[PDB]
Amino acid sequence: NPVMILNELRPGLKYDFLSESGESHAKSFVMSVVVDGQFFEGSGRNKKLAKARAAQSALAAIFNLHLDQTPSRQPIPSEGLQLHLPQVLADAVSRLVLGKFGDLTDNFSSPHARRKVLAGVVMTTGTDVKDAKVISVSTGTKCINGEYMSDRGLALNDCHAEIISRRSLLRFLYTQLELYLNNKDDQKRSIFQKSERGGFRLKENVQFHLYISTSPCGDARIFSPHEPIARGQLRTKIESGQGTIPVRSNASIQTWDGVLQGERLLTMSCSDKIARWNVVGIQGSLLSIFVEPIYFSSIILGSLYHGDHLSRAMYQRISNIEDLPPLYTLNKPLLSGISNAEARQPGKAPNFSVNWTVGDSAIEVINATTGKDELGRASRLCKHALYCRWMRVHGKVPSHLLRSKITKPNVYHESKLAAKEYQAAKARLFTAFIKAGLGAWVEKPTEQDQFSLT
Amino acid sequence: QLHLPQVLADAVSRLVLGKFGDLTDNFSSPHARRKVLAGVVMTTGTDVKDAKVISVSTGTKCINGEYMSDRGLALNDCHAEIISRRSLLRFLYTQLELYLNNKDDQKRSIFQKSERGGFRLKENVQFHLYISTSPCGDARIFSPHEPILEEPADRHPNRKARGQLRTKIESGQGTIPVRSNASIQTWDGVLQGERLLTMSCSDKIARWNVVGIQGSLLSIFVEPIYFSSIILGSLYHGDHLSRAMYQRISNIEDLPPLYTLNKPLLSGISNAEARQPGKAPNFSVNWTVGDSAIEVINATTGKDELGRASRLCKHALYCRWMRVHGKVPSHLLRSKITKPNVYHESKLAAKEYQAAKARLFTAFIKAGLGAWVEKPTEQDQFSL
RNA sequence: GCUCGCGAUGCGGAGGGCUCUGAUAGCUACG
RNA sequence: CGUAGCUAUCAGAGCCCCCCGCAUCGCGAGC
Ligand SMILES: O=P(O)(O)O[C@H]1[C@H](OP(=O)(O)O)[C@@H](OP(=O)(O)O)[C@H](OP(=O)(O)O)[C@@H](OP(=O)(O)O)[C@H]1OP(=O)(O)O
Ligand SMILES: O=P(O)(O)O[C@H]1[C@H](OP(=O)(O)O)[C@@H](OP(=O)(O)O)[C@H](OP(=O)(O)O)[C@@H](OP(=O)(O)O)[C@H]1OP(=O)(O)O
Ligand SMILES: [Zn+2]
Ligand SMILES: [Zn+2]
Repeated sequence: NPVMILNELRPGLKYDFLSESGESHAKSFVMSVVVDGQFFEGSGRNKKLAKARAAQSALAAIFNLHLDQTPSRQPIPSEGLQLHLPQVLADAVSRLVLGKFGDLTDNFSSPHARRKVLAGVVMTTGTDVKDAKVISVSTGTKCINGEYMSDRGLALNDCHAEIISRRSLLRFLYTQLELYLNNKDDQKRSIFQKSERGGFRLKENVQFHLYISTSPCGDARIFSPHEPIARGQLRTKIESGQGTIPVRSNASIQTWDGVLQGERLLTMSCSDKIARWNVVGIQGSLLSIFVEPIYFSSIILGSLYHGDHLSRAMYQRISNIEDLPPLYTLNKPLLSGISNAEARQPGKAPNFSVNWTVGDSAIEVINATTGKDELGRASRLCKHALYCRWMRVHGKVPSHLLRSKITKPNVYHESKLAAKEYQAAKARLFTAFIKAGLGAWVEKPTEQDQFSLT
Repeated sequence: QLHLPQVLADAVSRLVLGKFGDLTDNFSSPHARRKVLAGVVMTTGTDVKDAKVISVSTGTKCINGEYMSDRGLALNDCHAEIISRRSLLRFLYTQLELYLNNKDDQKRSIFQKSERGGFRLKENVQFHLYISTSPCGDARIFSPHEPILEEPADRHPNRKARGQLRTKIESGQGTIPVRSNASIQTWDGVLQGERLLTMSCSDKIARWNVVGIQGSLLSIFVEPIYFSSIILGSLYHGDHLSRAMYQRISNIEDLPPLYTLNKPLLSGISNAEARQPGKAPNFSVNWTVGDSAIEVINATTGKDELGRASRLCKHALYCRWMRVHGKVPSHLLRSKITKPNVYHESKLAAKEYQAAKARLFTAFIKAGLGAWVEKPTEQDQFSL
């Protein structure tokens, strides 16, 4: 018992409360300890849990790691063990994302800070870990409704936190390309190099890490957290409520007029989309025409971390993937929990999704049910807006520099199809899933990406 | 040693309370502390002397959503009357093993071979459910207080509210109607904070008044069993209880053979019980005839205080069922539907029970009372 | 007879904080 | 042999705080 051992180890220790926050089950107190001259702390929804984790941090830093809680143990990246000890990275990136969220909501006071799932992307450039940078912050645990889907690329289909965070990572990527391409002076400050095999690659040792307040829905979350001692089915988000249900191994594929007479919109679960990302990259098809594949190095969970189930959800379940195009791969990033994981607040989901990318001055708020911002407009994150960025980047890069031949681009879907190797990796991923007994990916009716900018 | 409805009601209440006392060291144990007491009493004839207490339980809480077990090791619902049914199930399994041991032991079993296939109760074996208060939901919600000759009947029998399916909600108070087009529960949704929903006891007892008290699995061995009486020790309201237990689903149709809409005797007792003072215990006790001692389960976790599975949990019941299954000759099964050994699938092998359950769900829907709210399917996807 | 909105008085499982009592456990102090 | 105290847990009676459909009455409107 942590404080008991800490006060039978250096028995004169006095604990300092700093700042209480929240209401009902969403409340947290911060507790601190001074022992052997080092300022420690933990977090917890009641005092005697925050103090317990503060004591655990003290004894970890001085003496030793406590109960080698066995599913609480982190897989490690195949390549890039560069940002030092996995727990120290995990705790750093969760703290960074929580701090940026605080800044973005009047120090957790704005009405938009009441959220169920927080998420974020954090960038490192160095083996040194003190030089991180929060790239994007998002919330949301909800999805557009059948009657609200856009044919003009003007509505966010998925507003779950992880997903919104990735779209903000795409906004950051377009900004970085435009930065490299606006001045020979600014090329030194872009995250991108000219690449030897063509187009752009990331400057060496630039890596991105993904934080989610909880485990992604679907497969990484199908376990009992109080008995950790197994069939990675593709699952789809149920419209209406939070949570997912497994893909039906035989049922008809969606079409645009069918989501308005008999059925709702079937969106893939966040586990599946992250697994997807671990093969095709986090940059999607359109960016791939300009840059070499980008993969996350870390998936840090602020709760419901379980090493086996997350391993399965994120890469192991599709180990059977074959013949990936060049530079694609089965990314096996670092997976970790955090120390003072947050608590389960049993309540109804918020209805808004918050997003912010580094560069912007303020968060943007989206009704996840209509995929529009709460006075009825298109998000900076939506299909149409990203495509607008992409068109502006295409206009500045010579026809030689492209990673794919695409000339005179008009329609979204066709510009996506121009990304031949990425579509190849997409097909390989789909087949891996089918052949593993895990169901077939549900794709949207291709009419909703059938739109020009005009 | 006679019959009269009020005589019977008082007799079963005395027996359950007395047996509870015997089990709790004359109510001096820390575990005697209870808000709600429930039990099952078995009769075999007209002599009140012949009544036998089968199970006793307490509890007023249900499992915390974070503690759901995907291996069937946790009790989901510790309201006393639900626990009392599960304890009776243990008894039913024991009685089948008694029948199967040998021809001499067979005489003592409450089961006999059935002419329709499988087994059925011997003539005049009856079970009676006792609850120290009105079951939550439809029977309880519109008057959660003791009745007085002065207060009228329900001044509003025709409100939409009357008869609706309702759920307990985790961290919520009261029970709630199912919403118009209420969306299905998911394992990952509950884990992330969607509040776990459980059907109210009023709704569960009505279900048992259609599909029987034995559950699906036992129905693979035995014909449907019904309560002959429901005895409340306090907060009796005749019109609400009668509506809740059956009258609300008098529109049910097309039940499979041997199923019926059972309308048991409903009664209060002559000397109504009192409110018990005290913060309500977070634990639940259970006992079945033949057990040496009570079992104490933390209702919020669904396991005992050392984290062990209850003798009443799904996994334990699946084990009892599997042992009997290996002993019953195929020609004696009531169903010959082969299904893979996963709790969910074995239940599906009880085809007629599933049909009766379907008629029940439909009765509620067509009556305007809402749709039954089931657990995430992942709950039952485990094997021994 | 209901249904909906607003108001009013009440009724019926969570989280958190401050006290009072009992039990265990570990560590001090003093005679 | 004691008393005193300090933490860590449990167990139990209090005081707040804060959440999360139903009853009774009134007003408006509708079926
Ligand atoms: O961030 P998400 O909400 O998960 O969006 C993705 C993304 O679409 P956009 O970038 O156009 O929004 C995928 O696009 P690419 O990765 O190919 O660039 C697209 O897949 P396809 O365009 O390859 O079909 C997929 O749609 P889906 O998998 O249903 O076809 C869609 O996810 P949602 O449709 O669920 O928003
Ligand atoms: O009396 P309870 O403790 O509430 O248990 C019942 C029982 O399940 P178990 O016997 O496995 O504990 C029902 O099973 P049947 O005997 O009726 O077949 C099951 O209904 P299903 O038939 O769908 O399994 C129902 O679960 P659900 O509420 O999802 O219908 C579940 O109730 P709880 O989940 O409330 O314990
Ligand atoms: Zn999700
Ligand atoms: Zn109940």
